[PDB]
Amino acid sequence: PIVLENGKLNINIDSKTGCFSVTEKTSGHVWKSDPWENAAGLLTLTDSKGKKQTVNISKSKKIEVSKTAKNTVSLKFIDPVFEDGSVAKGVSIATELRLDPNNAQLDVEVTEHRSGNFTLYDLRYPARAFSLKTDEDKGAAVIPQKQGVICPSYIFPMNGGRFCKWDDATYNNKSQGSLELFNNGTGLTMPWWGTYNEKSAVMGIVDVSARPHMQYNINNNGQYLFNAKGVMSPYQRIVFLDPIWKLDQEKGKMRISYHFIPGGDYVDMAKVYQKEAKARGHFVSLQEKLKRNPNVNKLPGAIYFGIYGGYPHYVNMPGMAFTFDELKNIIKTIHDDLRVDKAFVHAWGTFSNFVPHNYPISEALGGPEKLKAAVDLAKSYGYLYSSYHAYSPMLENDPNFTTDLMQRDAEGKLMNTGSRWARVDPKFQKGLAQKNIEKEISYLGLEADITDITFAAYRENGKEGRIELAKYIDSFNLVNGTEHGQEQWIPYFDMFEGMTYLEDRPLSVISHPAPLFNLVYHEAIANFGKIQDPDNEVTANGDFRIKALRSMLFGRGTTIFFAPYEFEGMRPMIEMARDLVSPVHKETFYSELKSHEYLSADYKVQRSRFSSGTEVIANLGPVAQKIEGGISIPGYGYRIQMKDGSLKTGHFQVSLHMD
Amino acid sequence: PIVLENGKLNINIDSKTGCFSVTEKTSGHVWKSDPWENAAGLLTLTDSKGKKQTVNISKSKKIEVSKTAKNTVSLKFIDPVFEDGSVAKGVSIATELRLDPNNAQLDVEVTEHRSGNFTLYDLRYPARAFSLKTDEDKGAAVIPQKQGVICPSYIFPMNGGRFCKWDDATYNNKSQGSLELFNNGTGLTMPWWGTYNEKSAVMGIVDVSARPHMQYNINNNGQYLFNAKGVMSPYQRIVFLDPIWKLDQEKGKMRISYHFIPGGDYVDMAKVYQKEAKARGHFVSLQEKLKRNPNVNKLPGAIYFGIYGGYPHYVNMPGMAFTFDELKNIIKTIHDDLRVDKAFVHAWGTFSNFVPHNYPISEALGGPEKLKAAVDLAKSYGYLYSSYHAYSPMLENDPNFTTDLMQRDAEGKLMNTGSRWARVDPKFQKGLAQKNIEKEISYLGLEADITDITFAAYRENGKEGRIELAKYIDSFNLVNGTEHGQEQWIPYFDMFEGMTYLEDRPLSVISHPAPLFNLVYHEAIANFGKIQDPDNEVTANGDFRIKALRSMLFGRGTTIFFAPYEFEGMRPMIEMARDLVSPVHKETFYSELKSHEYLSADYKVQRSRFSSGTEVIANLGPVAQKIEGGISIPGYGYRIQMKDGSLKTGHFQVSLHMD
Ligand SMILES: O[C@H]1[C@@H]2CNC[C@H]1OC2
Ligand SMILES: O[C@H]1[C@@H]2CNC[C@H]1OC2
Ligand SMILES: [Cl-]
Ligand SMILES: [Cl-]
Ligand code: NA
Ligand code: NA
Ligand code: NA
Ligand code: NA
Repeated sequence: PIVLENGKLNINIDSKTGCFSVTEKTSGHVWKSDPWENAAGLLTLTDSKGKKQTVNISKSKKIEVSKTAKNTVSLKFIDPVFEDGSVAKGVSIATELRLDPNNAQLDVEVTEHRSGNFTLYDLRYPARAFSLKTDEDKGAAVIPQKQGVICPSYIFPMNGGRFCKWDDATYNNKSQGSLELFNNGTGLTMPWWGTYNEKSAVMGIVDVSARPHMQYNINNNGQYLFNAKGVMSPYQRIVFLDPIWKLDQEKGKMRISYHFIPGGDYVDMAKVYQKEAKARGHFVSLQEKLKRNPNVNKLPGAIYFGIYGGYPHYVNMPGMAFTFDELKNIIKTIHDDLRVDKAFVHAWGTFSNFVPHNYPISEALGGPEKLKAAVDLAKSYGYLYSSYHAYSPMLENDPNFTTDLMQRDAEGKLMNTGSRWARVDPKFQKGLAQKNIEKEISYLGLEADITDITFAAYRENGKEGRIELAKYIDSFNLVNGTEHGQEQWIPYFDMFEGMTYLEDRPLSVISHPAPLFNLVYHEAIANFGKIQDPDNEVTANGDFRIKALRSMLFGRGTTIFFAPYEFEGMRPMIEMARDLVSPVHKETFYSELKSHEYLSADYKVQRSRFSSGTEVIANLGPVAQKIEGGISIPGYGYRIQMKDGSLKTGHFQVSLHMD
Repeated sequence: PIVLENGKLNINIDSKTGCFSVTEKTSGHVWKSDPWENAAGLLTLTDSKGKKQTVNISKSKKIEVSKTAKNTVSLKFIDPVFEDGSVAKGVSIATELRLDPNNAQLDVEVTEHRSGNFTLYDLRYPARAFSLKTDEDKGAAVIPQKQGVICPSYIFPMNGGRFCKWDDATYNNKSQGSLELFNNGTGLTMPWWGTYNEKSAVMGIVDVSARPHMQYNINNNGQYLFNAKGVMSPYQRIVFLDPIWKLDQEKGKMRISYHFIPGGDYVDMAKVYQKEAKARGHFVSLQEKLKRNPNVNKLPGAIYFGIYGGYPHYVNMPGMAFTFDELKNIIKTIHDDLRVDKAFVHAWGTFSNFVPHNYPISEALGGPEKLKAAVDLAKSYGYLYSSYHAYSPMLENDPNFTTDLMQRDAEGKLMNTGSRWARVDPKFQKGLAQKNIEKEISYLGLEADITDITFAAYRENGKEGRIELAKYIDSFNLVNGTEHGQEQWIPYFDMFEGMTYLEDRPLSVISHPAPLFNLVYHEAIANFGKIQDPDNEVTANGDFRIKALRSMLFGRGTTIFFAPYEFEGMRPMIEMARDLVSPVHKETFYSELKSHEYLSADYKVQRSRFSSGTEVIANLGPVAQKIEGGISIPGYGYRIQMKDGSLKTGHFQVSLHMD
C-alpha cells in the first residue's frame, strides 16, 4: 500500500484497487473506502453496443498507483471492464490525491479522462467514501439543501407517524438519489457536504470552477441496486455522500477538498466553509452594508409583509387586486392597530402591464398619486416599501408576449419553454429594468427595492447578464432584497426572501432542518420566510407555532404573505410575531450564529447562540422535555436569554372556544 | 356527420376523424371533442425502427364510421401514420359508441386492436374529451384520488402563497400526468372520474373487468408536448381526464360508461357511482354490520388511539417500546383523567417476534397476564382494543427472515424486494394468521382486530389469497379494521384506518379535498385518519385545527398516533377532539353523507349534510367569512346543527403565553 502522511492524517492507498482510507490520527477514527464493492469509483459509460453501463473502475485491466511527489499520489485506471467481460479499450481515468503538508486536508481531483470510441457520463469519485455505519456511528450526513439538513445515521425516538415514514424511507428509494448545486429547487446552496460520528467529522468543498452533483445514500443498504435483478441486497446499511462528476459536461477543475475535524459536527463544518466563503468573495457583512446605507437598520425586528394582489400572475384580478387606498389602509392598520414598529411592506400589484414591463403605475388601482400617498405613509412610520418587480418573466397571458426576448440553445430551440418566470435572457434584463426603475425610485422617493426570480439560482449560463443587472440595482444604494438568493449574490443584496425549505423535497422524511446556510452567512445576509410557505400558512414545514420558534433558532425574520381579503385573519399572528420574534430578530440581526445544537433525542429541542450574547432554546414538538440541569422546555415553548441577561420563557397554546 | 340521439342526449360523430361531441339537451351544454388536435384517440406504438411514438389515430390512412345498430356507431381506424409520414401498415383500432335508448348514458369501448409487426402500448380513448375551457367554464374536474379531490377549471381568490403555487402548476408539468386505480399511493379508490361546469356534469365509470390509467390535464395548455421541440404551445388551457387503455397488458373489456347529469356536480357523480357500487357488491352497510355484531356501536364517537412502541419496525426498541403496565396506565389516564367516553386502543408492540409471526405476547414487556390486565381495563371502559398485526411483511432485520414465503416471477426473481411490508405471498397469509390469532382472541377475550397492509390496495396478483385472509378474519365476527382499505374490502371490515390524503401527492397544489369516497361509502365503512399523518401532527394536510374541522365535514373519526413519550403533549388535542369531533362523529356515524358544498370563493368554507339530521359548516381558513343570510363563520371555525336542535358554534385559537 502507498502511504501519504503528515502530523494529523495517514492516507492508505491500495495499489491493487486505488481505494483509499484516511486515519484521523488524534481520534484513531478510520474513514473507509467503499464498504459494498471496494470500488474506487463508479463510471457510467456507453458500451460497444451503445447501452449505458456503470462500472467499478477498480476492475479496470490496468491500475497504476504511484507517489509522484512527497504529498501526491497519482492514479490511473486504464481500460475498464464491462459486466459481460468485454473491455472499454482506450478509456482511462487519471486522478490525484494531494495531502496538505501541515493541515488535516486531502485534495482529490479527477485530472484527465480519455473516452476512446466510447462516451463517458457520470463518475462517482471517490465512490461511497467516508461512510457512516447505520446504528453504529451516532452522527449524521450534513447537506446544505437550501437552508440545510442533517440526516442521522441511526434510528431514534420520534412521533410514531414520523417514525414509520423515516424508517420506511431508509429501505426504499426515498433514501438514494442526487442533488445539484445552486438552484432554488431541491438542491444545494453551498458547495460542500460531509459526514460525522461521535469521534470526528469530514467535509468536502468543491472547487469553485466545478459543478458536480451530490449522490446521497441515507441508511440504505443498496437494495435499489438489486431490485431489477430480484435479489436481496447483501450489503450493510450505511450513510454516504458522493461527488458525481459529469464528465460529459464538466469543463472546470474536478477537485474536492476534504477537511477532517476531530470531534466536529455540522457547526464546525459550516465554520470551515465560512473561511472559504470569505476567500471566494461572497461574504460582505451586514455591518459593511449598514455603513454604506443607514436604512439597513430599518430591517432588524421588521416583519416582512407581502400584500399579494394577484400580480404578477394577473393584472387587476377581481377579488385579489388591492387598490392603492386599500394598500394605504392596510399599512395604517399594521402600524396603528397592530403596533408593528418596523416593517418591510412589499406590494404585489402596482402596474397595469405584465412584467417584465414594470410600468406604468396602474390608473385602475388609483394612479401614481394614490400609490405615493401609501408609500409616504409607510415612510412616515420608518417602514421599508417596495413594489413587486421582475425582469425575467415572459407570460403566455401577456399581450406583449414575444419569443424575441427568449434564449435559444445550441440547436436553436427556445429555452425555458416550461418555466414562464425565467424566459427572458439575462443579457436583456438590465435594459428592461432601465425602462422605469429610476423613474419609480424618483417619483415615489423609494428607499428599498425587491427584485423577483433572477437571483434565485446561480447557473453558469446567463450569469454575466445577471451580474450586470445585480450591479445596476446595487448602484442605487437602496435597502434591497431578492427572491431566495444564492451565496454568489450576497455582495449585492441586503436580504433574501427565502433560503429556508421547500415543502415537498427529497429527504424531508429522513432529515432534520439545520441552519447550515445561516451558520455561514447570517452576518452577511438577512433572510425571511419564503412567500409561498409563509408563517401564516400551515404546511409540511409547520404552523405558526413551529415556524416562529424555528425563526428565532435559525435567525430569520417573519414573513406574512396574504391576499388582501385574509387580512383580518392575519392580525393574531402579526401580534404574536411582534411580541415574540421581532425583539429577538432585532437583537440578533447583525450577529454571528455561533452555534446550533440539538438537545433532545428526537431533535425537537434545540439551542442557538448568537454573538450578540443572545441564546434561543426552543422545543418544536408537542411534549415538554427536559435539558441539562433539569430545565424543562414546554411543548411549542421557548427559553430565551437576552443580551442584557433577562430571561424570556413561554409557549404557544392551541385551544378550542365553544359558544 | 353521424348522429345518435335520444330524448336526453345528442351524439354528433365526425365521419372523417371519428371525433364526437355530446349535446346534453336539458341544459343545452355541448361537450366538444379534442380542442387541440381533433384527435379521436392517441395511440402509443413502436415504429418500423422500434422507436416508441404517439400518433393521432384520426390521421390514420382509413377511418370507417358506420351506424351499425339503432344506438350504436362502430368506428375503425386503419393504418396510423407516423410523424415522418411512414405508415403503420396492419395496425388497426376498432371502437364503439353505444347510446342508451332512454337514459343519458353513453358507453364507449375499444372492441379490437391489431398490432401487425408493431407493438401497441397506450391508447388514450376518447382523447381529450369532455373538457372544460379554463377561465370560461366555471367548474372542476372530479378525481377520486384516495378520499377525493376536485380541480377547478378557473383561477379564484386564495391565500397569496397558495395562489402562486396553484397558478404556477397549471403552467408546468405538475398539472399533467396519470394515476392508477386501487392503490394506497397516489392513485384512485373508485373507478370513475368526471368534469362539470355551471350547466352540466359528465362522469365515466370504468368497466369492472378493466384497469386503465387516468390521464389528467389541469388547466395546462399542452406546453409539455412541445418542450422537447423548444417551441411554444399553440393550444388553449383546458381541463380534461382521459382513460389510458394499456393495450400491452389489458385482458378485460375496455369499456367506460359515461353518465350525463344536467346541473350536476361531484355530489351527483358520487351518487351515480353509489348505485353501481351496490350492484358490484361492495356496499355492505354499517347497520347490517351492527345487526351482525352489536359491538360495532363502540365505534361511534370513539377516538382511534395508536400507541406506537416502535413495532413492527423494531422489537422492544429503547425509548419507544412501552411496557404493558405503561399501556394500562395510558388507557386509565385516557378514561379517568381525560374523560374519553369511547375509544379504539391500538397497541403497536405486544409480541417478541417480528411480524409475520405475531407471537408470543412479549415477556420482556411484562408477559401475557399484564397485557390481559391492560385489555381487561379497556374492556371495563367499553373501549375496543387490538394489538398490531401484520401477515404480509418479511423484514431484513428479522432473525427469522427468509425468502421462502416471498413470491417469485416467471424468471425466478423475487417480487417486492423493494417493498418490505408486502413481501409474503398472500396465498400464505391466512396460514400465518391461523398460527396465533385464535389463541390471542381467546386468551385476551378480544372484541376487535386491526390488520395492517394486506388490504391497502386491490391488485389482481394475490387477490385470492387476500380474500381468503379477509374471510378468515371476518369469520371471527370481531369489530375489525384494516390499513387504508379499498372499496372491494368493505364487505369484510367495519373500519378503514386512512382513506384520506397522502401528504405529498400529484395535484396537491391544484386541488381541493372533496369527500368523494365518503359521499359514496360513508354508510358502509367507517374511516379514521391515517397513522403516518394523524391529527396530532402538523403536515401538508394541516394541523389539528384544520384536520378536526375536515373530519366533521368529511365524516371520519379522530386519529391520535403517538410514541409513548409524547403522551402528555397529546392531552390538549385529545380533550379538544373529545369535546368537538367525538359528539359529531357519534351522531353521523351510521348516516349517509347526503351532500357537500363549497360556500366561499376560496373553497375554505364548506357545508356537509348527513342523513342523521346533522349539518356541519366549517371554515378551514384563517379569516372569518360570511355565507348566505350574512351568517359569519370564524376562521378555523364551525357552525353545526345537531339532530337534537342544538347549534354548536366556536373556533380554534392559537395563543402566545409569555410568562
Ligand atoms: O411503516 C408503515 C408500515 C405499513 N403500515 C403502516 C406502518 O407500519 C408498517
Ligand atoms: O409564482 C412565483 C413566481 C416566482 N416568484 C414567486 C412567485 O411569484 C412569481
Ligand atoms: Cl427557517
Ligand atoms: Cl379527511
Ligand atoms: Na430517490
Ligand atoms: Na442594498
Ligand atoms: Na406531472
Ligand atoms: Na367485523
